[PDB]
Parts: sequence; structure tokens; C-alpha cells
Amino acid sequence: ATYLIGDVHGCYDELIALLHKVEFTPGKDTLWLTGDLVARGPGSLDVLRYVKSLGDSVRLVLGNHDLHLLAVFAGISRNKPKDRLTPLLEAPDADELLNWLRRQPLLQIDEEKKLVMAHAGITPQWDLQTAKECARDVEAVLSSDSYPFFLDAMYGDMPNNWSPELRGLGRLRFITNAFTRMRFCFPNGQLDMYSKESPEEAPAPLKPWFAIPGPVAEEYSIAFGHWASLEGKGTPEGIYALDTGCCWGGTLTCLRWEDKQYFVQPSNR
Ligand SMILES: [Mn+2]
Ligand SMILES: [Mn+2]
Repeated sequence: ATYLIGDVHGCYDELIALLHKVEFTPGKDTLWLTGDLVARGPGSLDVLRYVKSLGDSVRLVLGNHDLHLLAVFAGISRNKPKDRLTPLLEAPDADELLNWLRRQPLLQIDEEKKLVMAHAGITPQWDLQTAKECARDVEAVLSSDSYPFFLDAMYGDMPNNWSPELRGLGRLRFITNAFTRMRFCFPNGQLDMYSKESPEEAPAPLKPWFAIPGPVAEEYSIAFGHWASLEGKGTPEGIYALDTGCCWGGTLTCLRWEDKQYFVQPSNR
């Protein structure tokens, strides 16, 4: 069976309880994870150890908090006490875990399921071929020996409009924002990088990225996490918002793909 789970955020106990509820069995089942495995919850170290141990039975995409952890580890960014990353950063296997993490994809595609996953979704300004190329470019910098330079360049809120003519730092920053920070778009599809509210609370003319018809969403289902204020509700058919805010005292959500059945684990916080 195929299971998709939203942002874990170090909530290891809830993740394990949810997987026991569906009797997840590596080798018979596959788990898809929307990213943001780490930070806020207490068990980021255990989460990374477990997910890494899954090998081919897990399909991960990296989120913005996974990339922030990599930036802290590389000395690029400052550790925020509320993220609770210190046990992971100080672990004797930290290098092994984080060098594995930086090699993971930003985008997962399954053609037989017609299913696409990324942390924040797929910007309506991209077709599938462009999304694939952009993911490959950023994954290449992340998996290279020079990844701290990329991580440093990645911070920024501009440019917020895609063009195939984008080059260099701006191209990389847009790609990273689109895959890992996107929520709202302007009507032309341009990213807004400030509003984190629910769609009902947003100021006009902002609309959710999934309310703007895009070529990927017309041919594929899209699963994503990231947007906790959405509470997993209000999406069109074929759009699956899996982040129900476990680290925030909400819930951890698992979707079984074969029958679209939902399973929920309440937060222990
Ligand atoms: Mn998150
Ligand atoms: Mn996120």
C-alpha cells in the first residue's frame, strides 16, 4: 500500500503511532513524506534516523525547515532555540544523517499513480518538464561538495515571477521558494512571500497557488505539506494538503492512496 504523511516536525512518537495504526510494512508498503521532518517537535534526531533507515520504502521531498537545518549545520545560519535542533546537531551520526538529507529530492513523481509531490506544491507557472529541470538543478547544488554556498544564496524573497530567462542566484532562489515556501499567488501566478494565513483570511487579490489552473495540476494529482494554516481543507479535487499542524497541537495526517482513506493521529502536545 501507499501512504502519504504531512509535515512531521520532529513529532516522532506521533509518526510511529500513525504508522502502527495503518500497519505500515516496509517492503510491502511505501511511505511518501512531504518534508519538514525536523524542528519544533522534540524528536528531530529520531525522525531522521528512522526515515533514513527506510531506504527505498520512503519517498521524501525536502521542506524549508529541512533546508534551514542544513544551513545551521553548515554554519550558514543561526540556530533558533525554539527549533530544538541541538540533539540532532550534536549527535555522533549528525554528519551521516545530514549528508543523507541533502541528497534527497525536492520533487517526487509517480507516473502510474499520476501523482506529484513537493513540499509547498507546484507553482502554476511551471509545466512538468520545467518543474523536473528546476528540481534537478537545485538537487545538484545540494548534493555537491559546495552546498554551503548554495544554502547561503538561497535566502531571499525575489524574484517572485518565473521566466526561463532567469539565471544565476535569482533562478535558484525562485526555484527554492516555489518548491518550499509557496502559499499564495497573485492572479498572474507570481509568488507572495509574506502571507501565511488561511485562504479566507488573506488580503485580495491573493489566491492559493492551487486555485490558479496550471498545467501540472490539470494532468496530475498534487500532494503537499507546508501550509499548516490551511488545516488540510479547502482544496480542489486532485489537490491533497496533508499538513494538519502536528507540531502545533493539531494532528498528523496519513492518506492511503489506493482508497484515498485518511488516518489521523492527535498531537501529544
Ligand atoms: Mn512545516
Ligand atoms: Mn514548510
